[PDB]
Amino acid sequence: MAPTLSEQTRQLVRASVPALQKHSVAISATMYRLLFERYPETRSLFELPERVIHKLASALLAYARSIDNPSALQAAIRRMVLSHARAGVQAVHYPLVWECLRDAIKEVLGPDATETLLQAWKEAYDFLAHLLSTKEAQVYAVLAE
Amino acid sequence: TLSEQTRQLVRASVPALQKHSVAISATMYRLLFERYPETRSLFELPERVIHKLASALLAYARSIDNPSALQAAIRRMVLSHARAGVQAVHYPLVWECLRDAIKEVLGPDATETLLQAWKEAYDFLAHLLSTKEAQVYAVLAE
Ligand code: HEM
Ligand code: HEM
Ligand SMILES: [Cu+2]
Ligand SMILES: [Cu+2]
Repeated sequence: MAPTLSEQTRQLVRASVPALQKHSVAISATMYRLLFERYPETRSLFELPERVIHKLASALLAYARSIDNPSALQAAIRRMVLSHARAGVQAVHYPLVWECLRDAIKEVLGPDATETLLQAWKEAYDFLAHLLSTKEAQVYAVLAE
Repeated sequence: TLSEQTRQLVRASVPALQKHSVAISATMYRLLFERYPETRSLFELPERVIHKLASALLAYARSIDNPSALQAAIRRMVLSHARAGVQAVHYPLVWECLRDAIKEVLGPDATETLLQAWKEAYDFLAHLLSTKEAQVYAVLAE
């Protein structure tokens, strides 16, 4: 549960909320298409890919709106954990989805996807990823026995 | 564990479930909708879940003699229940609706010894599900 959210990360993530209000669906859909074509093993995980795309778009927006208080997203984090565990999402998938999410941001935001903004979102992603993946491992261990 | 008599009756129910499980599951959802409106919050995709429960009833009866072939399906049920917020106190409510759906779909075949066998079979599965959901709930608190 180690990683953290620096002051600069929070400021830049907070500032992208206007772009996410307009483009989070484009970012989420583009992210999933890059994942579909770069890592075909993962397509077996998505029962309803269209529905998940709009859920992730909302989560990105909500997460950016609450980057100063991540604990206010406890219920939504719970949903993500149990959805992932239901589908068999694994710890090693998280680098792949970041790779596709980085390039989704680079594509949709065009010039506004500066390297500082991408580094802020990488840290915000790594925080959320480390929290989701560790709680999922715990849930897996409980259902094994 | 389940008595020999209720396992013979669950086995005898497989023909009814291969033809009517959808009707039983749909009627059971429609009854739950009208009798306990607080639960409608829990269902995001009611149509899809009706068909998933129908297939789970059929699979449960078809392997009533070793519920371990349902290990993957039980996992899915447990994680979907946790994700939706299903509680131990909900299981009596869905039994009353499943019993009345069996009564309605099986008609005269839904005698009281058949319904008693399904009460025992449901209670076994509900116990297995709800205890695993409590363990999952406890870890989400950490
Ligand atoms: C920080 C990283 C991630 C975030 C923020 C995120 C976000 C979400 C959200 C909000 C949902 C919908 C949950 C719901 O409300 O039902 C979801 C579901 C899903 N995600 Fe992700 N996710 C992440 C990582 C991943 C990874 C690494 C994979 C690997 C393939 C993945 C694949 C899936 C699948 C298959 C589902 C649907 C599972 C189900 O509904 O049963 N996600 N995710
Ligand atoms: C022995 C009892 C039960 C059985 C056999 C059963 C069966 C199932 C199955 C097969 C699913 C879908 C699994 C999947 O998503 O792949 C499901 C989900 C669900 N069940 Fe039940 N269930 C039981 C008890 C209950 C109870 C008591 C409630 C209380 C309202 C309930 C409400 C729900 C809801 C809301 C979902 C959807 C969860 C989601 O989609 O995230 N279930 N159940
Ligand atoms: Cu769409
Ligand atoms: Cu139907």
